[PDB]
Amino acid sequence: ASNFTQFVLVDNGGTGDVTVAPSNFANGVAEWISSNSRSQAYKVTCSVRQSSAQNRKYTIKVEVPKVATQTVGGVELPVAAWRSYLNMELTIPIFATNSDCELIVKAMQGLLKDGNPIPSAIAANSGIY
Amino acid sequence: ASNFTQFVLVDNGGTGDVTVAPSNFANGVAEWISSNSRSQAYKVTCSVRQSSAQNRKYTIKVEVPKVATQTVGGVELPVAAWRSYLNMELTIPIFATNSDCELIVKAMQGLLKDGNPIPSAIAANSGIY
Amino acid sequence: ASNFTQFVLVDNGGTGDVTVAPSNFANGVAEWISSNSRSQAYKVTCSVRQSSAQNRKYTIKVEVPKVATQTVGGVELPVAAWRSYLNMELTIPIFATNSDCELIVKAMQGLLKDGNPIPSAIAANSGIY
Amino acid sequence: ASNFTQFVLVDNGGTGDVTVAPSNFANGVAEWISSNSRSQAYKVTCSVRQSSAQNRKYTIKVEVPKVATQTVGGVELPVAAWRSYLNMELTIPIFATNSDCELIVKAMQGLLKDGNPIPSAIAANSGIY
Amino acid sequence: ASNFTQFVLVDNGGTGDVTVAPSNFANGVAEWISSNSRSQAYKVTCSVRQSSAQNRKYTIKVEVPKVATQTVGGVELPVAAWRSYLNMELTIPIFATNSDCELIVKAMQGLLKDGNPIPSAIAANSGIY
Amino acid sequence: ASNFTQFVLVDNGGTGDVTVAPSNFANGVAEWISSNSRSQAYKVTCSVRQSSAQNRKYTIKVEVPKVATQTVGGVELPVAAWRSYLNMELTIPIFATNSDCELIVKAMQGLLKDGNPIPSAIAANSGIY
Repeated sequence: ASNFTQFVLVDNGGTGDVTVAPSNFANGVAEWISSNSRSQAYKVTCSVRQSSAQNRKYTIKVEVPKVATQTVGGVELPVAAWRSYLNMELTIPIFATNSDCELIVKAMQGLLKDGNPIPSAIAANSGIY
Repeated sequence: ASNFTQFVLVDNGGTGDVTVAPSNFANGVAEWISSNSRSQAYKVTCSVRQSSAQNRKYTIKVEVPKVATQTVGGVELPVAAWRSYLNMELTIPIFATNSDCELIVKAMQGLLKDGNPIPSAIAANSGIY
Repeated sequence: ASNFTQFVLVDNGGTGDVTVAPSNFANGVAEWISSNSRSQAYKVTCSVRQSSAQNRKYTIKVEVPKVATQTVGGVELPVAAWRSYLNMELTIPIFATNSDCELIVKAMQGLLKDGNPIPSAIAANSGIY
Repeated sequence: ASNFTQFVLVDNGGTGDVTVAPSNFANGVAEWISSNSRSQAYKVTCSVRQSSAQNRKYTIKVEVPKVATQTVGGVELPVAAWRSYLNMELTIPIFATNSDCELIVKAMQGLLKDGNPIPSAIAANSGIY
Repeated sequence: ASNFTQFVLVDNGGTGDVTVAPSNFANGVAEWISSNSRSQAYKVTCSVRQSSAQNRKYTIKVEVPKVATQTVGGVELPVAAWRSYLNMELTIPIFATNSDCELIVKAMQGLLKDGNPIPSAIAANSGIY
Repeated sequence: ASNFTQFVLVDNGGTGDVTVAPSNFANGVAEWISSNSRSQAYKVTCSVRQSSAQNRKYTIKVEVPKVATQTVGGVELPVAAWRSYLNMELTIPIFATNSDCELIVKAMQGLLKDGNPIPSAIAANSGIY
């Protein structure tokens, strides 16, 4: 392998897709950013570490820009009104095989699949009802 | 509507799919568990809260068990050998439009799409490199 | 989806049926109340909690009023002359599958079925003999 | 005449029906037990007492076992892997006529009737939602 | 019944009406919001509780956006310059029948009817004179 | 003008309508009471105050009595068996235009229109569900 490569973060069906590319590897933390100012960029970082004697942990973080009414290349303050932050932590016991790990990835793909409760709630600015 | 519906958490192509159904809404925490003894069930919970004056925060958790049968005191009990835990928090500014919110959902879907860096590392007990 | 809906508590053929409707779900205690004066209403509450490491416990309560009018100083109010209080607690180990729980439910329906010892004793102001 | 007789606790069509038979009536506590090993038997007890000046109170209890075999040192015994414990108390004022008691009984049968909220929650290892 | 449904909050005669739809039910508090960002949304919430031994209380809250000079989807600060808050508390004695309650609703409909003092004062940025 | 005029608080279709008339403006609190002994009258009060440098707050109260005749000391007195109290506060920013204010009035009128969720729950001694 060598998985540290560019990938499509937001798939808008070929036209206006957001591609994110490797931008930093300081300390083993892989970083990927879109082609924007760092204030308006889509950013992804990922690292693994053995959290304890029985677990390995993946720390994945994603920053997404508020796009509606955005001024490209502009200075938009406060920073907090213009950015969403996603923080994921995946704890996996050292006994998990590649197969066990593949199933965990499917559980994550299903949780966020289109039409399911969680992504529908988020996209509609809602909770569960 | 009522977005509090069942969904398939793990899609094993119509056969051995893991579907999860609504099971509790006590204390404002929506819960969904699979059809199993509570000792072996998959569990998904979601709650939203106005974390600050200008934010809303969704807390989502998924538990994927590794089921086993354990002999305790000479008797067999349905049990989970271990569990994998996903904990996610998503903070969204109150200024985010529904289309701004659909953007966050797609980003999360693209992040875990098969073939992309992150779900590839996880499924292979590997880090990003 | 919801099971927090109205239902017929007392079935009197299809007329004079007592229907209890959702009223409040504060702190994990679901409450249902019949219509008209809250003072003469039937009441049902239900909650579940993990009573211990291996047990989940339901606490169900029902109140059946003896509907009456109170006249004091010529001012009459709709009241309940008195009430019966049913308090039940059901402890179920976390090892119980859905099948096991369905059996527990049949055991409860069988206990109270018409003609059986217990519902006959109650219905006739009696004990066992 | 007697109401201290055997009855079907669990009706499974006409076969696999669990029948509970009188066993002991010491100190005002009537007891019923199913056949075979007392260790794997169902148990029902019932008593009535004048709880206070105006109230009579019934204390009914039911135990549903999880039938299993215990093997220790090669010696196997018929045991109950675990048990659910139903404990109910019904308080009825001495002013209740037979008609009033019959209504109380219908209220109890209605609460547990198939399809209603409570028996559905229990049968599915759930709470209210 | 099942009254938790979408309704027209602001009737502008079919064209440009504001519809508000169910968006949250955490803790028994029903919420309805319009299709906007949460900062610019019309929001309604409602809950009932027995406030004391003799009263039931409804807590209804409504948030209305300042529409003149509004930038749809924009970040408008301070939040307080752009929102009106309505807070209603209805205390009803447990003796109130459905009929008594219907009259209370009429008293509320009359108080706010078009052309009456209170709604005229509010709409004209005035007090009473 | 002078918006301090009488109006019909409860419209019972021209017959048994409850009209309320101006009765006091002492201390800047406009008051309106129905044609009854002060012990049995409906009462409506309204006051506006510049609650903050940038807000104005209207405080409105309505009292709906349940009239009765009570025998005190062997003598009959016109009395109110009980009273229902509505307390509303509406905070409006000083930046709100008259059309912004007409928007708040319509929202309040739509909220209580017959058939909508809230006035339906209230009139039925029910919560929202």
